[PDB]
Amino acid sequence: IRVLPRFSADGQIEMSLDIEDGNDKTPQSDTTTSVDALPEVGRTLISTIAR
Amino acid sequence: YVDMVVNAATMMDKQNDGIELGRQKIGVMRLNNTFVGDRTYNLRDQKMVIP
Repeated sequence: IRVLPRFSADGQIEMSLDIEDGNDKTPQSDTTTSVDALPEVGRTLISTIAR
Repeated sequence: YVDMVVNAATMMDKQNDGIELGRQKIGVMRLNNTFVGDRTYNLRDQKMVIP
């Protein structure tokens, strides 16, 4: 997370936001026997501003 | 009388001429709804900047 916050007189907070999340791509986990794999989330990038 | 008056007046006039009367002032103004500085966003691989 990378962020920059701002106070607005209306009692609102504005943030510039960069968010990056995920898990490491692992071809090496070749095993079939682990069908109980640790859950595959994606990889995601977002950048935006919100208030 | 006339001569004294005219002389005194004309000397007074050039004496007071060093008086400086024009002056500068500082006004402070807070923005409530936007970032003051020149604003950078990062796209997936690139920064881009707005005046």
